[PDB]
Amino acid sequence: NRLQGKVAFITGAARGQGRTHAVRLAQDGADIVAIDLCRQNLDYAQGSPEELKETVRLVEEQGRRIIARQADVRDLASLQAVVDEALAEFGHIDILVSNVGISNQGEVVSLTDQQWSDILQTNLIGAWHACRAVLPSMIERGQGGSVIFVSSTVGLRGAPGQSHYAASKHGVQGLMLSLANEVGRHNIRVNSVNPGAVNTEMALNEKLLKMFLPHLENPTREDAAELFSQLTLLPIPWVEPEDVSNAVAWLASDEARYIHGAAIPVDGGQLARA
Amino acid sequence: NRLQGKVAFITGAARGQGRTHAVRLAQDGADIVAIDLCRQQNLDYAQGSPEELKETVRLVEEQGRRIIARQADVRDLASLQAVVDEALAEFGHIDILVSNVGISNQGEVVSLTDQQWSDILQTNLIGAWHACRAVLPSMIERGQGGSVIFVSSTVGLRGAPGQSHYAASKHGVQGLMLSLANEVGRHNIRVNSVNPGAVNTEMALNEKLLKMFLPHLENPTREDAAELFSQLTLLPIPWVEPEDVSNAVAWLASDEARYIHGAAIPVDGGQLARA
Amino acid sequence: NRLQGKVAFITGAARGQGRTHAVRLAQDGADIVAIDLCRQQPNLDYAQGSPEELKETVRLVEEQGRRIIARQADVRDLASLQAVVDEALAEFGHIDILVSNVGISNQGEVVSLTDQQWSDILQTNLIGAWHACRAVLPSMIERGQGGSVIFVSSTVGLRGAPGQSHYAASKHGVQGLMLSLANEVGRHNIRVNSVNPGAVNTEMALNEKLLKMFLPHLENPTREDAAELFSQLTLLPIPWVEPEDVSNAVAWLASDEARYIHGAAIPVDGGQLARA
Amino acid sequence: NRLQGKVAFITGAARGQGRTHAVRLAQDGADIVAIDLCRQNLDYAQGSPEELKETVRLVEEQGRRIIARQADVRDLASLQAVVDEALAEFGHIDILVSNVGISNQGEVVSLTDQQWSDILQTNLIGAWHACRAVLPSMIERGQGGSVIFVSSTVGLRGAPGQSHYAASKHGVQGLMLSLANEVGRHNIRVNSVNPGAVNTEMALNEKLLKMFLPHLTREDAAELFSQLTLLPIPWVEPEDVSNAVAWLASDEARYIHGAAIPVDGGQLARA
Ligand code: NA
Ligand code: NA
Ligand code: NA
Ligand code: NA
Repeated sequence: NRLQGKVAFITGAARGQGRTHAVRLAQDGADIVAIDLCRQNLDYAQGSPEELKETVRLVEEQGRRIIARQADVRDLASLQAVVDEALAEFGHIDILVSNVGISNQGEVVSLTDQQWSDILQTNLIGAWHACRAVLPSMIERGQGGSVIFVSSTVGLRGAPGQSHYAASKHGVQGLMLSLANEVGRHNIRVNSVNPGAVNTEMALNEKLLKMFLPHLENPTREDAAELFSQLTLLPIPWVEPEDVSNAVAWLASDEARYIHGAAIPVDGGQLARA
Repeated sequence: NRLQGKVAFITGAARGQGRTHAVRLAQDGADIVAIDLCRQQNLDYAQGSPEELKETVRLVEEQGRRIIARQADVRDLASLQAVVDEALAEFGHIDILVSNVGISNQGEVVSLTDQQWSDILQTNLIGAWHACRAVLPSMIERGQGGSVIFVSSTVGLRGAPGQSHYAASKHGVQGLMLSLANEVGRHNIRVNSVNPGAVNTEMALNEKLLKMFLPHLENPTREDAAELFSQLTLLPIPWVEPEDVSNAVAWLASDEARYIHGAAIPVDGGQLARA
Repeated sequence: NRLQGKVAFITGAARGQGRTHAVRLAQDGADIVAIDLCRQQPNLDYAQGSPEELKETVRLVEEQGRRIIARQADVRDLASLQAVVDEALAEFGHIDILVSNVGISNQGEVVSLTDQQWSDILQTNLIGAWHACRAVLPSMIERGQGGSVIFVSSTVGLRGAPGQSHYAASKHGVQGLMLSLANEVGRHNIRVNSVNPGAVNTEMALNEKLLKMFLPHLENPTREDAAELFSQLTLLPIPWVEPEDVSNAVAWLASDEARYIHGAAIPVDGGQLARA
Repeated sequence: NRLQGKVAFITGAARGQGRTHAVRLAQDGADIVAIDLCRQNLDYAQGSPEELKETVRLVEEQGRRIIARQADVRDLASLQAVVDEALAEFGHIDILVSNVGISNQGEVVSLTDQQWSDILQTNLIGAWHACRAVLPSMIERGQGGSVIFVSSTVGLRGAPGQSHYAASKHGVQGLMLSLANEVGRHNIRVNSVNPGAVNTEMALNEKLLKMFLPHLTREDAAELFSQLTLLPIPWVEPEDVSNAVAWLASDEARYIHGAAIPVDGGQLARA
């Protein structure tokens, strides 16, 4: 197991991308600390308690140990509570996966204070909170570790109709680079993965599709494939959550021990498109 | 007279960088709408006062320009809308928006507080968006294009240990900049950032900030500051001046720069290029 | 009069972007050293600089009230450039601003490009740019007044370009040269930057052979067909920038207004690089 | 065995970075086509025919096949001859590792025409030659593939005293991005790995160290270079670069395209 004896803390783990992170790192021998708000302003399906229970089953199916808790990344104390439990049961946290957050839509002149507040609190402040909660024990344990920020192509380019979301993931990259300069010295590697279109309910939701395809009354998954296929260079409409999780699992492994300060696009060429 | 007939809306205009924006654009013919909070805040440097805003007004009127200056809070959309409405009533149009510097304070990732993150984002990122929200509808409707210049920082393009919230906030401004550039380019509204490194201002050279970089020194001086920051620049300078930032702003606003769009221009004597 | 008293050395000055740089820096009060190969190269399918076109650049600069030394020269040949610099220095005493111009291009996919295309494009665009630096810089260091080096690059110095990988490699190379040079001569108060135009209104950027690559469904593409293509690439409502626009950026970088801009690559592209 | 059934063509494979790539891919089950000029203006030990035999020995010890040939990346025909032999023997080439090239020193005013010609010819034109030689079969087979340029942190930042080397590796990035746009549609993935200081003769030789430490060993190297990394290391190992290359060629990284991955312990991110 490439991650044998490691413990990975994963946010948004009830479903989607966060679930795939837990199973994939579990596959590599990592025990898991999993949190999700487990509650449904956002126009797609989010995690539930039943879905977190499935994440648990799936990780336990791989022969691993898991602590799964309802928690709120927007709330430091809520995270510290779970970190404290993990540490009492597992002794250490070696890998932090600050997963993907939330998004909704609108133009600069049309966005609301509520939309800015929500997106920053969840996507930026929440990523910082996970860091603030986990790093003290990681620094104290003295064995190094990994902080992987699950960001986005919109952390590295503009996104019309999504300026708040792009501002938030740009902010995550600023956090990442700043963190890399603080905790490098401790052998704590800090990197981002930057997916483009991904096969999830969050990335492919009808509301978002309508913004890009305002002429269509009910845009379908086929319509989405036709839109997003033009953005990738590879013959694909989007990557899978597993492709993002594979990158995360590699960064956490000794194979990638000296990778630090990187933003790795997982996008089939979107960011390289001429 | 490169900006004759234009009106520029400038934030943090009471002193320092914002003041120099106001004076420089006025020198080129722009009339001015200037706001500042005019309150000394959680920060460890001198900030703008009402008396300093009055002096900004004297300096602009001495260039033969018109100015509307008001106390306003960029953190509060309704407060900015009130000023924009007055400006549009008096001046008819706002052609240039300069979203100026914001605020900072210090701390490592593990030691920063919620208050620090909240405050820095609210002023530096939300505040910048509020100025855009407040100003763009009239600029779009007026139909003659215009300019949005975000005054950011080298830490919107690189990390800053001990300043992760600040760097996050300025990265966020770059993200806002690039997105807006895709939304309003079509209206011939040009959107760019200027990205100063170390600048000669009370905000960039304040003692608490200097002590972060120089923790062994008991009372780091301006001369200690020169010796530190000089190592960062490639040009033989300790830092740029506020005037150098304001020149870049005034160039972007002119017809000489009419098709520059989506650009982040470092005004840093080479800091970002340093090998 | 923002450049009064300055001497600008400009490559590829016969027509197109080179001419506009000469004229625009002249307008700002700089005297001009202008070089162009002045030969129609058969490996390039667009009108290039000719002696007659250099004579008209001379006429336009003198009409602004400026002096100009205009010479046929090959940037691919170090000795050729050193001879023009030595003449410049004998007549004017100093060279303050080096404008390393846009160079040349032709088309081909990675699997289809020839050794000749690679050798040609790098010789003129990259080695040539270094030649200009190699030849002008010793005097500019010795004289101890600082100066400006301004590379005229491209959006394809900052992104990939399908069908033009040698051209995009050459301008990426120019960026690497710029940044390295920035680290060497910064201490001398010599500022080093690039300007990076997108689609610009010249024969090099809009010639029919190039358009055909981009519009393979069109038998004989026109300037209208070019406008309709390139307009989709800019965020501003224009088909391309004008070479005057590139020159205004050059002229500003050379001025005291931009005295501390160093190590920058400024896109002049109506938002092409920022497009989502 | 992540690379089972694949054939990797590796340039500069006699020693150093090149050799570790061969062995690392062989470890993942790839067969290998290895070339090196095998010949000594460069102030460090370069590959020899004896070092190529040892690369063969180490790859064979993994139970793989290898075709190892003296060839010159500066000469397209020389490369086409080796590609044609590999195709006659293996039937296909799936992975191209355009590995690391050469360097020497000089400021912009002090470099020679010969210095620029040699560095561009080996580093940039050589890299293009490899692509030119390998891609037609790779496209025609219609199975996709991987092109991995071994580049440098100096393809992404400036390098005082090394402007020609930095120009060459910036150039590699341009070729990479351009190529990514041409052959993506064929499911041919194109990326770069960008190491900083690496533990090799080329990265660490005394002539180069002198340029960086003009007031003056390995220990001298490590004390200087340690300042550049954020992690507590003096440099990466060649094995670290080879690990990145091997991951990118695997199904684990199947959709990573147009990326430049720094392998530098934080050098590019340093504030
Ligand atoms: Na596609
Ligand atoms: Na300096
Ligand atoms: Na357009
Ligand atoms: Na280090």
